[PDB]
Amino acid sequence: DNSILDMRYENNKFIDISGYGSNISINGDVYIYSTNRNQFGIYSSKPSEVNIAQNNDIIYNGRYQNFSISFWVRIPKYFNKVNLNNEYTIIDCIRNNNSGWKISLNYNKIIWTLQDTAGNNQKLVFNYTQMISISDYINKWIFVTITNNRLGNSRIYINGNLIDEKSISNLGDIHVSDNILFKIVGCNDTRYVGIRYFKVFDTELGKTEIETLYSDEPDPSILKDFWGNYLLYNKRYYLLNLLRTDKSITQNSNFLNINQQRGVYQKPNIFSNTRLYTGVEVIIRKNNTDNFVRKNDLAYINVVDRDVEYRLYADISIAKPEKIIKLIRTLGQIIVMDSIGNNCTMNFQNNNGGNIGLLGFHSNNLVASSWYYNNIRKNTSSNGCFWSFISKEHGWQEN
Repeated sequence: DNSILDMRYENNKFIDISGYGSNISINGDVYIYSTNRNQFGIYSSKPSEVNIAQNNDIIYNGRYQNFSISFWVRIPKYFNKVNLNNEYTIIDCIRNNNSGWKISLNYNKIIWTLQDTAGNNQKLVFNYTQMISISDYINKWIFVTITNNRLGNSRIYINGNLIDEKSISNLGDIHVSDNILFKIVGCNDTRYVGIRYFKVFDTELGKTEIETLYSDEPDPSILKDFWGNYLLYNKRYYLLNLLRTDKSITQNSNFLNINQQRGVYQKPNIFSNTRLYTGVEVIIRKNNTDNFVRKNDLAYINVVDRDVEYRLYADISIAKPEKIIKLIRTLGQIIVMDSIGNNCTMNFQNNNGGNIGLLGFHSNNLVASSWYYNNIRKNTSSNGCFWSFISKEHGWQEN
């Protein structure tokens, strides 16, 4: 749009597509996601780094240049005592170990540091926890945005929302580094972090600008899985209902219940969360060039039980607004895929396109209900028809 630095990974290499003129290099082993090449990972125990040699024109020095930075970061769940009080840098733009800025992490924190040549500094911190039933942050892509008004405050936004701000009137000459180094430094454990869509702007981004970056960067037409990655067809997932997050989805007779508790998994003083990997496993099948599930796609949802797939079927014989879901071994119906932010919805329709109802639950059983069409709570994920697909991954391990 108008950033002075915009890093993307294209054609097997990082590049500043802003056309402003910064050069980027890689060193050691840098992980590149196959589903989204713009997502890369860096490690703490072996040579691994990405370095942007900034165009001389963006190597700010004075005391009046406003600037902002934005990027998404994914941090695996911490599970070792060594992680508890160990702050490590991930993005470094500090000059001679003094002036500039850097983004660093620590157990339960994302830290921004801005410092001038005289040593005066200001820090902004985002706090999150590992003692929580369901986390919107642990091992999920988190959108960060720091904005700096030299005549005002520095501000930190998380997923488009202002978390904290402080005056930087105590800051004089800020001289950033010639380089922006993406590398884990100071971490005492074997760890990695994921990052994507890093950018730098030569103005103080406003709330509106940031919301756009938040909803527009990852392809908005593609549904997301529980972690924030692209939702995929032909891939096994566990199910999570956003209204009943402490409940597991289990196979009864040919029905699916949602009254059983998802256990809790914890490790004293490190974490305590509701268990994610539990309940039935589901797979999404297409009704052409990739396996990304897009808004309005027509698909089938099957429960995979002992390698045998069973189609979720909305029993339309009932005649109530709630059509109880039943399992029929693999028809007559189709599901329209869609999303509300990171929330996924599945709309059952008959072969004629007539609406049956959004997948949700009534009492202790899953159902397709037309009640949802006119009863969706606007700005919350707390809707019985809102779902999340959880894929078992290395970044989040359980008992």
